[PDB]
Amino acid sequence: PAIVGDEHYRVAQEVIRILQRYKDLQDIIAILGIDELSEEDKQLVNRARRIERFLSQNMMAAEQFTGQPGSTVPLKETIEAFDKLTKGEFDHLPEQAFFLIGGLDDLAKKAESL
Amino acid sequence: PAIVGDEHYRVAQEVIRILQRYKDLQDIIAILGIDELSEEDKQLVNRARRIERFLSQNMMAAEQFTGQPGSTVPLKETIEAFDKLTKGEFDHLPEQAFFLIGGLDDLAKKAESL
Amino acid sequence: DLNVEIVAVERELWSGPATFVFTRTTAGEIGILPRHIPLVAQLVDDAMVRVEREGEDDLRIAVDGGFLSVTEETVRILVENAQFESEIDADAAKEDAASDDERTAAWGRARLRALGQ
Amino acid sequence: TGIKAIDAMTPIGRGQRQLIIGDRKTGKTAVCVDTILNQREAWLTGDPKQQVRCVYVAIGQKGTTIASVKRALEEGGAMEYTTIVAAPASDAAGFKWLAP
Amino acid sequence: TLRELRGRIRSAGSIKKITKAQELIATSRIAKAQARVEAARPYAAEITNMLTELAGASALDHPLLVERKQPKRAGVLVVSSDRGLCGAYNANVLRRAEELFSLLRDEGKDPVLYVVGRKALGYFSFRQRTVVESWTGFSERPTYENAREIADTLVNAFMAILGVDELHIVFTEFRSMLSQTAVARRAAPMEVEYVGEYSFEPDPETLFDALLPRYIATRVYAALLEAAASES
Amino acid sequence: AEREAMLAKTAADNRKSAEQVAAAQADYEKEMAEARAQASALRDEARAAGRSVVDEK
Amino acid sequence: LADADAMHAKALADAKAESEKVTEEAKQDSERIAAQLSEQAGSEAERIK
Amino acid sequence: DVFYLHSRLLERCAKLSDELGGGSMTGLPIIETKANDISAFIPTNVISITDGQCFLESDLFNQGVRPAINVGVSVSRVGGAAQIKAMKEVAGSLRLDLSQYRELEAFAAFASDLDAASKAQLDRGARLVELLKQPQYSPLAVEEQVVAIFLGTQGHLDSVPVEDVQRFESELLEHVKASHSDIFDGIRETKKLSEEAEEKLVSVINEFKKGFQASDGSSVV
Amino acid sequence: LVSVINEFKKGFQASDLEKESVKVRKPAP
Amino acid sequence: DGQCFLESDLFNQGVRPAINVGVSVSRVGGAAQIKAMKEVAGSLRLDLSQYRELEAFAAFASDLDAASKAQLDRGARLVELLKQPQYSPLAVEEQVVAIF
Ligand SMILES: Nc1ncnc2c1ncn2[C@@H]1O[C@H](COP(=O)(O)OP(=O)(O)OP(=O)(O)O)[C@@H](O)[C@H]1O
Ligand SMILES: [Mg+2]
Repeated sequence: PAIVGDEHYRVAQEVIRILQRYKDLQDIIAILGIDELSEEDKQLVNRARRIERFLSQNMMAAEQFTGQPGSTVPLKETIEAFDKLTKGEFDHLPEQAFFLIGGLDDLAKKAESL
Repeated sequence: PAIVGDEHYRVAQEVIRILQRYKDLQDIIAILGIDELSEEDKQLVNRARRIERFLSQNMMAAEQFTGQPGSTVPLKETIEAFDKLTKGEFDHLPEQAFFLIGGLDDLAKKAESL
Repeated sequence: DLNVEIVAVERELWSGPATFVFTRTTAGEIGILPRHIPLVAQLVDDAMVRVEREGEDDLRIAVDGGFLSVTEETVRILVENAQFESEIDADAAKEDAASDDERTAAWGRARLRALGQ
Repeated sequence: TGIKAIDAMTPIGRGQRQLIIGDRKTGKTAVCVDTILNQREAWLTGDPKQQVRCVYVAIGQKGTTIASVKRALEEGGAMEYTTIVAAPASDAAGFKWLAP
Repeated sequence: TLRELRGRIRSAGSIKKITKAQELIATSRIAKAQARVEAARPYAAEITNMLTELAGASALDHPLLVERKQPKRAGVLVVSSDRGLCGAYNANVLRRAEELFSLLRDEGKDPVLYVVGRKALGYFSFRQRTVVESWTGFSERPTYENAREIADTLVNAFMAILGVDELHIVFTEFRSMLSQTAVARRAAPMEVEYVGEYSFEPDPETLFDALLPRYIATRVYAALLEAAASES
Repeated sequence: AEREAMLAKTAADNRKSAEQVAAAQADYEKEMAEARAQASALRDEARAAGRSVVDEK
Repeated sequence: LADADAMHAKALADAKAESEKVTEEAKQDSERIAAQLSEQAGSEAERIK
Repeated sequence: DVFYLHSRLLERCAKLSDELGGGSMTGLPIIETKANDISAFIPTNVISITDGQCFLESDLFNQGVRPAINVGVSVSRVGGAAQIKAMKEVAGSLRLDLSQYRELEAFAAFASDLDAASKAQLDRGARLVELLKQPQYSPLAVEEQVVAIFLGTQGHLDSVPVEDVQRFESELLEHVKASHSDIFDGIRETKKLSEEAEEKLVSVINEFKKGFQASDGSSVV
Repeated sequence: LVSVINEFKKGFQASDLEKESVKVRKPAP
Repeated sequence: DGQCFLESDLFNQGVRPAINVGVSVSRVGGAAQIKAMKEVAGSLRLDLSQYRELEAFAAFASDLDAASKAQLDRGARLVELLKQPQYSPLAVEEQVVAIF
């Protein structure tokens, strides 16, 4: 927080906490199935899936293959998007809406497209 | 298989398989316990210990080591002895029955002695 | 109408609706219709239970030392080990009916009395 | 290479440097001889764009082991497109240095 | 020395894999045992209900409900696992059992041991305390047959042969996946609790006598299921 | 009694018709298993003979 | 009962038919394997001389 | 300059541009580790120089895995570009399946408590590992490898006992070579396993499975 | 020696809380 | 010609002189023993090595075969028999009787 903003550090630490729980629960998922988890865990898993898929991006270098332009999300928009995403404000969208999507408005438009 | 045979090769390779598995189970046995193993692994451990002890032999030039006279096990008798062992034909005999014993007849004599 | 709940000590076996339920309690044979007065009765050692419900065939249950509780709404049968007729091995029942052990013989007789034997 | 494991999971493309790394008596020479043998069906095609020519550099190997490799290639018919650069253990360190 | 360290690393990796597999299997078996407890609960509730009704129509003078004139002996049913790797579980039970003994010794009643589980059996075999009867092989997955056998033996000892004037059950209650506490319950003589505000065949007294053993069997079954869930 | 035996055969008949469906399948799978065991053993013997002729030549 | 007896007869006929389809496949196989092993024998004999 | 020695030696291996005739030289250096210490000097140098590694381990060799290639640690940086389309498509799932099998192998003891998908993965891997076994001096043409990994990955081996996979794969390939050589011809001539040929291959697999007698006497269908 | 050992072994001195309750649905005894 | 490997772990455990039975060996063996001690102690070293192996193996076994338990008891008694305080030599006849 001394160098990055305090909100930035809080959001990043929350994302790391979620994606670490999800990794701990991945053993349970891969062995005993998702149904073995509790309602809270399953929420956390469903949120972490979307968090880790939202960390993906339509990278500029992909413009040669997919044709669609690359995305440059400002840092502030990323912080706000992940603050919303960790709180569960977008957990109702399908997981496919987050793959290779460049930002937050782009995410809406891949949501309304889905 | 092209030189020593196809029954010799199978018996030798099964013995190697059993011994390698019992060298990977030895640490678990030493720390966790033999009961904690699977039924198949437990029975394999019994076979493996008997096979290790049966590979020992009272050699003729080592009667100053063990007192008892030497012995020669013909190749065919060895390969049948070990085929029987790997298939559990002798899983009921005690481990000591196989120790420093030269062949199937001597194995039976020592089993009756014990 | 009645809803018959045959519940064993380990698990619940049956909870469907029923119109009539018959069983041999220690005081004799008893039949229960809807709105029967609340009652508690010990089933006999070899007691069998017969359930009559809308449409389906009569259901015969071998009960091991159960208890029957007629309640305002449910007739609950609490059983140690309960077996439907479909789960009976008839030959096993016939063999066990002659067992020296009193409890095993009673359980075999209950299985037979369900089997229609 | 003719080995299901290598061809399915660690494929070798023409121009690659695929190290075979392992302890003694683990199947290294066996894998390489199988790879050399697998090229006979390509050799018989007669098309230079499919033929693979093999060179088996033996370094510090006992003479009888090189002879065994040669017999393995010959019985499988792989010697008509394979060259052995043999520097057995008896040769000075210079040959074992230059053989590759 | 490096060879020894490599061997130790291989050993520790194998043990890590085995213990991780055991952890996941134990999670699944916690689920199974807790589901069995839930399945067994409704019968316990209904038998308790009809027992309350019979008591409301009974004299409450059955031997299981009245304190012996001078209690000189007491039974203790220690419920324990039959296989290890459960951490403090057995100890937590066994320690509590001895605590109970210290109470029973202070009250002048010499405890008589009934043990369920191999680990407690060995525990007492090393401290040379004689177990009258022991049952094994069903702590991982108990059935009502075992519970009925245990309850029948305990009740026969209570009615009595030297017999006992009291009996307790020591077992590990599962309250939550985080908590597992060894507790000791006196299962006879039962104390009548008047909580405040039906027909019977042929009479409520005979039904009460036939049902109290069944209720004790059901409670021993619930205790064994609770112990299995706590063990997992 | 006629009614009696009717009831009899009737029931026995439905049960034994189910048992005969089961028996027909079982007979199928046993005969198929025997035939395929014969085929596999014949192929194995042919391969052994091929290994022998290769050894001879 | 008559339908089940007829189905059993049809199943036995179908078992006879797969025994045929086991002979047709197995004889053709055995012949082909014999052919390829004879070719292998000839090829190795030619290679050796 | 030992690293310079081996690099100068191995950097000769290359595929030349079409301006230089388009020839190629493929190296298969063999290096003998001691106590499987891949971190030794020469092994580290060659591992850095080479574009891929095949780690042959003695523990796998004794366990019956031959040619003992430790999948997972062994890599080929060239990747799918060095495979024909058929092999790429068939073997794409192979690496993931084997990784999952190696994760789950500790559970083979208590599979009664496994999820259906987890047990399916375990059984699939136990048969894939057998499928990758191979006798010495018995290389397989690319088409036969495609058919074998197709047996493995598509699940047609899920019914065969693990003890028999090796025989099955053999007795099937031979059969396809003898009576249905069209599949192999298509694969080797087109380099891809098309649907028209995939359906025929599956039909042949099911036709053959009836004729197979597992070692325990059971029937696979 | 065996006889001596056995006769010596003849004379060798080896150094070797809560409570279960029935809920009654009445207010007082 | 041999080795009497004294181990600190055995010394602390109360096994004095602390000979690690397994690693220790005497290649002259019975030829350096009077006939009596050769007969009584012919297999003693190998028996004790096997006992140590079994004891390490049976450290946490819940139950043991009858033969294994008898072997463990015999080995423990032999180990107690081979303990000896410092400056307490035994004549060879006393040794043969003890090992007998
Ligand atoms: N795929 C295989 N199946 C069965 N046996 C094999 C296989 N590969 C190798 N072997 C056997 O393993 C042993 C060692 O094989 P190989 O000759 O390849 O050794 P290496 O690992 O190259 O070692 P080195 O040259 O140092 O002796 C030989 O018996 C060989 O027959
Ligand atoms: Mg080599």
